[PDB]
Amino acid sequence: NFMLTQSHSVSESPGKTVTISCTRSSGSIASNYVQWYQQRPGSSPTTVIYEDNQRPSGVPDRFSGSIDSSSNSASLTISGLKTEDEADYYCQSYDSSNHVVFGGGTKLTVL
Amino acid sequence: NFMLTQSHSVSESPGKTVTISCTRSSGSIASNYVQWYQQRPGSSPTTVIYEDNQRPSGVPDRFSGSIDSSSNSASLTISGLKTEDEADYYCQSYDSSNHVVFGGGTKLTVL
Ligand code: NA
Repeated sequence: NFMLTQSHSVSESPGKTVTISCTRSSGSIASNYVQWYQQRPGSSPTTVIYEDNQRPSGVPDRFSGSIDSSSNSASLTISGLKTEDEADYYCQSYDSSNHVVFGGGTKLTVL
Repeated sequence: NFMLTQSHSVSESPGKTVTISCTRSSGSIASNYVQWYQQRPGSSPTTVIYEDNQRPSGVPDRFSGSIDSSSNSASLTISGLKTEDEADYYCQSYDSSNHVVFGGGTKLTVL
């Protein structure tokens, strides 16, 4: 139905803030919930954001999700970058038949 | 919700058949659809099985999914193993709030 195009891999110093973006290619980004997963090297994906901006229990408030209707994108912002945040991040949403669509992933390196 | 516990990583020769399993920790495996994703080295997850046993277009019939209610498990079988099948494989399902639950992943190494 569409693809989710994520922003380029980024490097950032500890304590800083980084924002990763996820652009839906057709149809409104606001038409289906966006989730964000963190996948640390060698590990499995875990939710950091679901329903656009909800944090699961145990995910700290340094993580926040947003939706920008004008750019048809979703964004994940991580402030207070810790070296434990070094991971590949994936945005994910659903098409009309409720099939999962994954973004292509963004690598975050903590300098 | 529940956890999905995957079978151990496996190495197998080309042309052989491999089965990876995924056991749901509580509740009924059959109560929510199970999806399997292939994650090739350095790439994003792509669906190989959805809705327990459905292949997306372009996924070869070497891949098949099944559910075993008596062991509360799902299985992904890959016949005629190919070098291109070398990947981490993740099972995935949903809880009654529709929250996504991922398995911890199983690495398939093709010898
Ligand atoms: Na948020």
